[PDB]
Amino acid sequence: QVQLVQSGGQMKKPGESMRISCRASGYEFIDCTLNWIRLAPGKRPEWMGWLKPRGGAVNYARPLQGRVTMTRDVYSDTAFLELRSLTVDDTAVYFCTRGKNCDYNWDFEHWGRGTPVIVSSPSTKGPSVFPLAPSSKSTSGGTAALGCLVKDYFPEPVTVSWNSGALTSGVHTFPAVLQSSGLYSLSSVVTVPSSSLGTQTYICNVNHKPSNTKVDKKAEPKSC
Amino acid sequence: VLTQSPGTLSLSPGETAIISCRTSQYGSLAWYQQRPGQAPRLVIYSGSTRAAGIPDRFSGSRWGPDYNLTISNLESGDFGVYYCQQYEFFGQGTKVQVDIKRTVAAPSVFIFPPSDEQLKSGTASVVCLLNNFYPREAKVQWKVDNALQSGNSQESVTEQDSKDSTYSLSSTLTLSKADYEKHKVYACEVTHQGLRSPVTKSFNRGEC
Amino acid sequence: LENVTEEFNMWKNNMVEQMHTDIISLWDQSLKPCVKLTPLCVTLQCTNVTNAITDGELKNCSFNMTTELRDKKQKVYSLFYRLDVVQINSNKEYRLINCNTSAITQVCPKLSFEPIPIHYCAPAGFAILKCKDKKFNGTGPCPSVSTVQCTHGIKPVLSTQLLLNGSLAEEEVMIRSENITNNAKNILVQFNTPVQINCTRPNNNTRKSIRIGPGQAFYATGDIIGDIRQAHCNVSKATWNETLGKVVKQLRKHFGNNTIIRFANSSGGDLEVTTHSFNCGGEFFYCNTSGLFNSTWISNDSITLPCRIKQIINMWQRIGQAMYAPPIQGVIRCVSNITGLILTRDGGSTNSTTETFRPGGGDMRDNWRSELYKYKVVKIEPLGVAPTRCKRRV
Amino acid sequence: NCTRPNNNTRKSIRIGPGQAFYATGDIIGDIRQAHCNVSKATWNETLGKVVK
Amino acid sequence: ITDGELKNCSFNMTTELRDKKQKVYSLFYRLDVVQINSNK
Ligand SMILES: *[C@@H]1O[C@H](CO)[C@@H](O[C@@H]2O[C@H](CO)[C@@H](O[C@@H]3O[C@H](CO)[C@@H](O)[C@H](O[C@H]4O[C@H](CO)[C@@H](O)[C@H](O)[C@@H]4O)[C@@H]3O)[C@H](O)[C@H]2NC(C)=O)[C@H](O)[C@H]1NC(C)=O
Ligand SMILES: *[C@@H]1O[C@H](CO)[C@@H](O[C@@H]2O[C@H](CO)[C@@H](O[C@@H]3O[C@H](CO)[C@@H](O)[C@H](O)[C@@H]3O)[C@H](O)[C@H]2NC(C)=O)[C@H](O)[C@H]1NC(C)=O
Ligand SMILES: *[C@@H]1O[C@H](CO)[C@@H](O[C@@H]2O[C@H](CO)[C@@H](O[C@@H]3O[C@H](CO)[C@@H](O)[C@H](O)[C@@H]3O)[C@H](O)[C@H]2NC(C)=O)[C@H](O)[C@H]1NC(C)=O
Ligand SMILES: *[C@@H]1O[C@H](CO)[C@@H](O[C@@H]2O[C@H](CO)[C@@H](O[C@@H]3O[C@H](CO)[C@@H](O)[C@H](O)[C@@H]3O)[C@H](O)[C@H]2NC(C)=O)[C@H](O)[C@H]1NC(C)=O
Ligand SMILES: *[C@@H]1O[C@H](CO)[C@@H](O[C@@H]2O[C@H](CO)[C@@H](O[C@@H]3O[C@H](CO)[C@@H](O)[C@H](O)[C@@H]3O)[C@H](O)[C@H]2NC(C)=O)[C@H](O)[C@H]1NC(C)=O
Ligand SMILES: *[C@@H]1O[C@H](CO)[C@@H](O[C@@H]2O[C@H](CO)[C@@H](O[C@@H]3O[C@H](CO)[C@@H](O)[C@H](O)[C@@H]3O)[C@H](O)[C@H]2NC(C)=O)[C@H](O)[C@H]1NC(C)=O
Ligand SMILES: *[C@@H]1O[C@H](CO)[C@@H](O[C@@H]2O[C@H](CO)[C@@H](O)[C@H](O)[C@H]2NC(C)=O)[C@H](O)[C@H]1NC(C)=O
Ligand SMILES: *[C@@H]1O[C@H](CO)[C@@H](O[C@@H]2O[C@H](CO)[C@@H](O)[C@H](O)[C@H]2NC(C)=O)[C@H](O)[C@H]1NC(C)=O
Ligand SMILES: *[C@@H]1O[C@H](CO)[C@@H](O[C@@H]2O[C@H](CO)[C@@H](O)[C@H](O)[C@H]2NC(C)=O)[C@H](O)[C@H]1NC(C)=O
Ligand SMILES: *[C@@H]1O[C@H](CO)[C@@H](O[C@@H]2O[C@H](CO)[C@@H](O)[C@H](O)[C@H]2NC(C)=O)[C@H](O)[C@H]1NC(C)=O
Ligand SMILES: *[C@@H]1O[C@H](CO)[C@@H](O[C@@H]2O[C@H](CO)[C@@H](O)[C@H](O)[C@H]2NC(C)=O)[C@H](O)[C@H]1NC(C)=O
Ligand SMILES: *[C@@H]1O[C@H](CO)[C@@H](O[C@@H]2O[C@H](CO)[C@@H](O)[C@H](O)[C@H]2NC(C)=O)[C@H](O)[C@H]1NC(C)=O
Ligand SMILES: *[C@@H]1O[C@H](CO)[C@@H](O[C@@H]2O[C@H](CO)[C@@H](O)[C@H](O)[C@H]2NC(C)=O)[C@H](O)[C@H]1NC(C)=O
Ligand SMILES: *[C@@H]1O[C@H](CO)[C@@H](O[C@@H]2O[C@H](CO)[C@@H](O)[C@H](O)[C@H]2NC(C)=O)[C@H](O)[C@H]1NC(C)=O
Ligand SMILES: *[C@@H]1O[C@H](CO)[C@@H](O[C@@H]2O[C@H](CO)[C@@H](O)[C@H](O)[C@H]2NC(C)=O)[C@H](O)[C@H]1NC(C)=O
Ligand SMILES: *[C@@H]1O[C@H](CO)[C@@H](O)[C@H](O)[C@H]1NC(C)=O
Ligand SMILES: *[C@@H]1O[C@H](CO)[C@@H](O)[C@H](O)[C@H]1NC(C)=O
Ligand SMILES: *[C@@H]1O[C@H](CO)[C@@H](O)[C@H](O)[C@H]1NC(C)=O
Ligand SMILES: *[C@@H]1O[C@H](CO)[C@@H](O)[C@H](O)[C@H]1NC(C)=O
Ligand SMILES: *[C@@H]1O[C@H](CO)[C@@H](O)[C@H](O)[C@H]1NC(C)=O
Ligand SMILES: *[C@@H]1O[C@H](CO)[C@@H](O)[C@H](O)[C@H]1NC(C)=O
Repeated sequence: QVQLVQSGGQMKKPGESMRISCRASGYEFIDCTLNWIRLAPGKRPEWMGWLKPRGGAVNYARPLQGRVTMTRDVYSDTAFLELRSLTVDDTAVYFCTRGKNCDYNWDFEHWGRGTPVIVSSPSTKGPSVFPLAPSSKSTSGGTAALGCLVKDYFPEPVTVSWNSGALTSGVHTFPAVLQSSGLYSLSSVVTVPSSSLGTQTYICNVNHKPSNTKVDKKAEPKSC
Repeated sequence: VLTQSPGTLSLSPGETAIISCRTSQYGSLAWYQQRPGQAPRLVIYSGSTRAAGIPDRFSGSRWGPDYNLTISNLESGDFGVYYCQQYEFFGQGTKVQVDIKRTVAAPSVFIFPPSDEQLKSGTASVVCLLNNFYPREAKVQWKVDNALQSGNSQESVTEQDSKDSTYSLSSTLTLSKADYEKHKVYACEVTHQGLRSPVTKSFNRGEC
Repeated sequence: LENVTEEFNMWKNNMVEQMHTDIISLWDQSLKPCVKLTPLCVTLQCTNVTNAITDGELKNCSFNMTTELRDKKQKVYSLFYRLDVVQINSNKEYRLINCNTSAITQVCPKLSFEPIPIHYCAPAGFAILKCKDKKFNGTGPCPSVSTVQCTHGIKPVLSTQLLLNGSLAEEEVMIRSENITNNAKNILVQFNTPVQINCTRPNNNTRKSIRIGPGQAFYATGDIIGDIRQAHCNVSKATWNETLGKVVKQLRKHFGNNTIIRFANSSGGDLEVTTHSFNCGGEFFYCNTSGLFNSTWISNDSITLPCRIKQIINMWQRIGQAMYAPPIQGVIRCVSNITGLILTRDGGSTNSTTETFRPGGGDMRDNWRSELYKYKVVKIEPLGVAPTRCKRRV
Repeated sequence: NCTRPNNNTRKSIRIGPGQAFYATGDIIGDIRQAHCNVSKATWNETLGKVVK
Repeated sequence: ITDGELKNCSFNMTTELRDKKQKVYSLFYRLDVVQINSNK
């Protein structure tokens, strides 16, 4: 039964080698082409290269040369892949597939389970909490965006609450907008009614636990 | 090279879903199913040939560079991410998003300035709360001085919040404080199915 | 055959694959009666050869073997190339290569290997067609068909990355591939003019022998009578540099215009697929050709190609098989000419500014598909009816 | 129905260059004998037919 | 063991080099083992 059993986790740190492996089974290893795909989340998937058994003849993509390397052990039916000089953008799952027959390459019948390699860098990128103020003092029938933006925080995650969990419903926690700097910025707004704006100083309680800190700021109405 | 559209398929169950590529060069096409969090599987191949173990509600078309995927009678095991391969190049992925049926909604444009805590530091951040939306399929128009000056922002939405079964859209700005005086005029114009015109509401920043 | 138009396809032709079957059968059914070398494996203490050497790629080993009586040790020695010797872990204890995987068989040193040309002939009730015309990218129609009994001269020469002693093209360089947009396919170029190459080696080696059991003999290398220099292989920089111009010109035609074409060496694999392997006189070479392909193309000087020699080989890229090549006395001087290239293209990013081609390999079924693209085997059917104005009277 | 609770292991020993001998490794579990079950009703009323 | 019908033997065999002893072991059924004539 054609089953491709991968091997490993894992987490890494930058600038180190890494090594994964595909123990193929259920077919003649010495006769069919293998393939390698880099399913990174939220982005366009990417093929990396082949490895023909029986010769060991390889091919690689062009945005990977000088770093990627493929090889096999024909006596243990085990392909291998390595990559030097991993950056933090090399977080994904690495799949190792095979086509259906052994005549056409790109027909990815069989897939393997996935080897999610995650590179983490030491980078502070601490608290930058920007609460959002309701200018409406008390507008009867109006609802304000009592929210809070975080600027250039890293790494994941980051949360937000208000006055130790006073505002729990209506918290439209918008997804984090990845800015052009490579740093994500969280946005979050809360539907708060009219008279509740000036009733208590609702403190934007953004937890910055990946930096082991937190900054709590209020979003009182302005004066202009 | 490979372009997929639309990026979001907000559909109800029991319906039909249409996803379309458009290639340039000559070569076979296939569609894969990223069933969310598992190893994907090949749904269609050779342009329009089903794979083994794949139900008959899936077929391809058409002439020239254009291609489709049909998903008749959308069920639970079909909500996922859909990829379109040509030999080695993939497409960016379309998402078939589940939607429960609701009556059309009443809009509201709520735009509020940043606080005096970190406005003065040399930054700025203005949002546009857009409550009570239906459907998901909509366009945001952050108009500044009656001109689209969004830039690096993103139409980042939440889910259909099942306490009201409504959406909440947004649009932001990443401007600095040093040229913030250029953008004192704010407007959001968002249309829907229950709207003849995009909703708008002028809010001055000389009233605080 | 005037007015006859057939259609050929050189990639679905089955003359190539059944020849490949029959070639590898001949190398196996011939070596049944060729001794063996099961007792060759030993701890085999070894040093460096101390001769006048311009260069540690040749070693002076020593080992115990069995004499005529099968109860007395006999301490013998011979030379081994660097690639035949493996370190296990004072002085250094080495192991023979491919002991833990396979069994080693010495090819009998009375059997010639010289590629004598082959003529394939069809039996009765069949016929062989032949497409004499030109401008044939292996498929499509053929206006000039004939009928022959036997295919022309085919010479089984097991080379890689560069076709030697092939058949030249007609007028231009003919480039043929199954599909040019498909990267998992090889490209076959065919020259309309040869480029000559000269491989030598200053060896002048000696031959020894060791009786290994009653009636068995193992032929080893004796000593070196002369000096030591490496092997090499020369190609001229004028017939070569104005051959890739012709290949660039036909490659430029498929991909378009304003395509920068780069050539670059092999990117990885087994020794068999990243080097060129000859067979001159009964020796197996492995020459570095990364200087024929290092070039970019927009809009008495020669090239020395270094070479390595190995004696325990595995011709067919199989599992558990090896053979020991016996040495030959004298200096080898072999002249050949190159008629073709096997290329492959790197996939990857969408920049229509540069394409990069590397030497391809990994398959013996491309040396032959270059030669059997002219023929197609048909089957005769003698019966047939038609209406006429003729009546059998009873 | 013949069973056996074996759950044995497989080892190997290289015995000469390119030869392999497959042996039994160890026992991962307990040891019980094999057996084979037949029903006493379909059997005891089959020999009645043969006797007849 | 709920039952001496399975034995744990041990023996010398030749390794990759044909000049070094290698002491190995495996299991054998009772029927594969014959007594010739301390330990056995
Ligand atoms: C195709 O051509 C490329 C060149 O464009 C070629 O890549 C080069 O390969 C060589 C080896 O073949 C590499 O050379 C090594 O370089 C390192 C420096 O990083 C040296 O330290 C190495 O020394 C080794 O050998 C010494 C003895 O000579 C030992 O004492 C030492 O400990 C090392 O083992 C070695 O010279 C080189 O890095 C690459 N790259 C470049 C840019 O040169 C490639 O090999 C060619 N393809 C094939 C199939 O040959
Ligand atoms: C490599 O293989 C592919 C796979 O077959 C070949 O693609 C096929 O190419 C032919 C010729 O261009 C296409 O046929 C034509 O399609 C157009 C569509 O508008 C039509 O107008 C023509 O009448 C004809 O039908 C065919 O569609 C195409 N196959 C696919 C799946 O797209 C390709 O040609 C091969 N390359 C080479 C160099 O042989
Ligand atoms: C590789 O090393 C081996 C052994 O170390 C060399 O073989 C030995 O070569 C020496 C040469 O100094 C021989 O010594 C001389 O031999 C003659 C005849 O045997 C004798 O009359 C002299 O008195 C002197 O001993 C030696 O016999 C020979 N053999 C052995 C078993 O030691 C070998 O020459 C080296 N390889 C090369 C290429 O030189
Ligand atoms: C490509 O074709 C040429 C033509 O046959 C091959 O050249 C021939 O190679 C053989 C190799 O054994 C030469 O034979 C040797 O000749 C010398 C002196 O003539 C003799 O001392 C040896 O005993 C041996 O017979 C032969 O001379 C040579 N040239 C000819 C026939 O004109 C070449 O080897 C082919 N390339 C490959 C890779 O096979
Ligand atoms: C096949 O031939 C190629 C082409 O010559 C070989 O590449 C060359 O290999 C040498 C030694 O491995 C390299 O020389 C070294 O270069 C460094 C550069 O700083 C220098 O510091 C050293 O002192 C030494 O000279 C050379 O750079 C390299 N690349 C070229 C010429 O582009 C290749 O190694 C050969 N392949 C095999 C498998 O033998
Ligand atoms: C049958 O008997 C043989 C030999 O009497 C057993 O093999 C030996 O089993 C023992 C278990 O106590 C091993 O001892 C331990 O081994 C590990 C790794 O070798 C070591 O770290 C410990 O300190 C301890 O020595 C011993 O190695 C092993 N092999 C030999 C050659 O003695 C075998 O287990 C018996 N059969 C069964 C089914 O248990
Ligand atoms: C070749 O055979 C000789 C003779 O058997 C080996 O010499 C023995 O080497 C071992 C190694 O420690 C010694 O313990 C013995 O005492 C030696 N015996 C004699 C009679 O000298 C020798 O090791 C073998 N191999 C090589 C490479 O020389
Ligand atoms: C046969 O022996 C060779 C001795 O070199 C083995 O090659 C080494 O094996 C180890 C263990 O897998 C690797 O870490 C090394 O990279 C190998 N090469 C070298 C040069 O040391 C070879 O693997 C053995 N064959 C088998 C089937 O195990
Ligand atoms: C290769 O080495 C052999 C020796 O093994 C050389 O043979 C000699 O040849 C010359 C004539 O060229 C004779 O006069 C000698 O008597 C020969 N020696 C022996 C021992 O027979 C042979 O010439 C060498 N070939 C070269 C130099 O290429
Ligand atoms: C192979 O090509 C080289 C490149 O020039 C030739 O080179 C030199 O030739 C002279 C004359 O014999 C020698 O003195 C040099 O030692 C040679 N150098 C090298 C690096 O070989 C060489 O003669 C050519 N030889 C053959 C047989 O083709
Ligand atoms: C390859 O070998 C051929 C055959 O020797 C060489 O061609 C001869 O080269 C010499 C130069 O010394 C000329 O005098 C001859 O006229 C050439 N032709 C013949 C038929 O002998 C050729 O030069 C070699 N190529 C190299 C060294 O790259
Ligand atoms: C392969 O191409 C490279 C790039 O041009 C060559 O590298 C240069 O070679 C010349 C002469 O060989 C040297 O003077 C330069 O110094 C080299 N460049 C650098 C950066 O050092 C290389 O020689 C080519 N190799 C072959 C065999 O053609
Ligand atoms: C027979 O023994 C093997 C061990 O050699 C058992 O394999 C284990 O199977 C379980 C699942 O049933 C896995 O979780 C273990 O990781 C396996 N162990 C190893 C070492 O692979 C096998 O299950 C046994 N079969 C039985 C009990 O009938
Ligand atoms: C084989 O037949 C025997 C006879 O009854 C069955 O016996 C017992 O089954 C229970 C339930 O598992 C066990 O606890 C006992 O240990 C069994 N005793 C014996 C002697 O086997 C037994 O289950 C049957 N098994 C099969 C596989 O047919
Ligand atoms: C022989 O094996 C068959 C197959 O398991 C047994 O038949 C089953 O026995 C179980 C009793 O646990 C029943 O529940 C099933 O209905 C039987 N049929 C099938 C198709 O599973 C049979 O009992 C065994 N005979 C013995 C133990 O003597
Ligand atoms: C002998 O060769 C080995 C490897 O070939 C090398 O490490 C050593 O330095 C050499 N010794 C001498 C004396 O040449
Ligand atoms: C190689 O060819 C190109 C194009 O003909 C030429 O410009 C270049 O000078 C040539 N180099 C040599 C060494 O002949
Ligand atoms: C490509 O260049 C050649 C130069 O001879 C020219 O004849 C041909 O028309 C060009 N083709 C295109 C499509 O530009
Ligand atoms: C090619 O090589 C052969 C043998 O070396 C030689 O006879 C022939 O003249 C060469 N040139 C050709 C066929 O153009
Ligand atoms: C076996 O068969 C005989 C005849 O049918 C019956 O008398 C006897 O009791 C049976 N025994 C069992 C154990 O069923
Ligand atoms: C070992 O087995 C033998 C025969 O199988 C038996 O005679 C002996 O008593 C057993 N000894 C032990 C300790 O089990």
